[PDB]
This record gives sequence, structure tokens and C-alpha cells, in this order.
Amino acid sequence: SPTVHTKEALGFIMNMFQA
Amino acid sequence: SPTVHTKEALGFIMNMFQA
Amino acid sequence: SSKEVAELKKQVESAELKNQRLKEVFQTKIQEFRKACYTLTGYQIDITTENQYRLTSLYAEHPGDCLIFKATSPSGSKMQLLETEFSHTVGELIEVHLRRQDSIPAFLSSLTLELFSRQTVA
Amino acid sequence: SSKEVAELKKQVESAELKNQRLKEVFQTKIQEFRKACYTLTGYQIDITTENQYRLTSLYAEHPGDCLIFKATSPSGSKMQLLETEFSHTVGELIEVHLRRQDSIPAFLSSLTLELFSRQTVA
Repeated sequence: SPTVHTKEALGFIMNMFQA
Repeated sequence: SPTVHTKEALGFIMNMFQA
Repeated sequence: SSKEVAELKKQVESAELKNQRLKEVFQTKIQEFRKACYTLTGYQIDITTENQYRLTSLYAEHPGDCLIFKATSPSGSKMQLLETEFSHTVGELIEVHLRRQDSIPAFLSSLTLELFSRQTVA
Repeated sequence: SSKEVAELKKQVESAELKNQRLKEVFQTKIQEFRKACYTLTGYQIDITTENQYRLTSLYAEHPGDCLIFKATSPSGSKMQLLETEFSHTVGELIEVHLRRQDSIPAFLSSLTLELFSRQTVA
């Protein structure tokens, strides 16, 4: 599946590309 | 100057915006 | 405390901070790149939840008129334009610049101008 | 203590790992983005050490020529165009679009369309 830090990391950046 | 962590960090990012 | 433990505490802090300082830098920088992209091109590029691209003209008649593009292939550099409500209104522009000529640039360029034309200067 | 030492060691590993995780996604995500804005808007946007934006068109007649926009930009302000070798060529255009209409997006769009038209098989 998805590792935690990566999951954690992914969310932070993906937020950085909205409104 | 600038604190070291910001510095290495800053350098890492800036290089990404290139060809 | 322990000389061994002290080193770890110092080591940890820096590392947490190093990630900490690094995350901050993106904030300033990422926004700075987008707003530049936005004021220059006249388009806000957002990446959706489905990792699709959503474009919104600095000259949009109403808000939520956006356009969506999905990369056809991850490797292949070409993007399909998905149907959306606002897409319906530009049947013309699509016909001419996207299929006849196969150029997103042409297409968006010519759209940016039409929308810029409809600005009450009253 | 033995518990503290071992307890701390995990933190360092995790943080170090996070740093590695952070960099990879971020690098991958940013690279993919920039491709989109190039593929889509038909302009490659390069940050200079001075945080000035250099734009090179997709349909550029020559590889060497490009445009550079600099911003006072403490806030998200509007940039001012700095002269380039390429910039001199495209006069008028700027007068029509920047000096008069005051819209960078219109200027680029117009320019982009113009360049496309020049691009011809023979």
C-alpha cells in the first residue's frame, strides 16, 4: 500500500497546488 | 547570513526550476 | 544528560528543523511561481484530487467556469480536454485550435483574448 | 538511558526518512507540473536567482531569444517587463498590449498566436 511518511508528504504538497 | 537549514533547503528547491 | 543522548537530541532537532525549514520554503516559493504563472498567462492551474489539471481564466465571466485537462498518457506529452460546463460554450475555439490545428497554446491564447474583450472598461 | 537512546534513534530515522520522502514527492510533483503549464500555455517559465521570470515560447523562432519579467513583488503585484534581445523585436505588440491595454496575458496570447502562424512547414 502507501507508506506513512509518503502519505503524509503527499498530502502536504497536494494541498499546496489549490486556491 | 541565513540559517543553514533554510540555506540548503533553499538551494535544493531553486535548482528544480530549470530545463 | 548522557553525551550519547545529548547528541541524539541535537541531531533530532536539526533534522526535524531541516524538514521544518524545507517545508516552509516551498510555501513561499510555490505560491510565488503560481501567482507569476497566473498574472502572466492569465490562467490558474490547479491539480485536482484526481490529478487532473483545472484552468480558470483571469477573465472568467463567472467563477467556476473552468477547464480540465487530463494527461492522456503519463509519459506522452499530450492532454485530452475533458468536457465541462464551461467547455460547452467554446465549441468554436475547440473545433479550430485543438483538432484542426492540435495546439492547446493556440486554443487558450485565443480564448484568453475573447474573455479579455468582454471586460466592461463604462 | 538505554530506553532514551533507542527511543530517540527512532525519531531520527523517521525524520530522516521524512526528509527523503519529502524530497522525492516534491521533486516529482513539481517536475510534472511545469510540463503541464508548458504543454498547456505554450510557455516555459524559469525562475532566475533574482526571482525574475524568464519565459521562452514553445513556438519560438530561435532557441536563444526569450522574455523576462521582473517583479517588485513583495506581494503578488504586477510584474514589469525587462528588455531582452528578443523583446526588442516584438515592438508594437507591447505597445498595443502592454502599454495600452495593460494586460500581460493578452500580450503573451497575442504573441503566442503570432508565433504559431509563422511556424510553417515551408
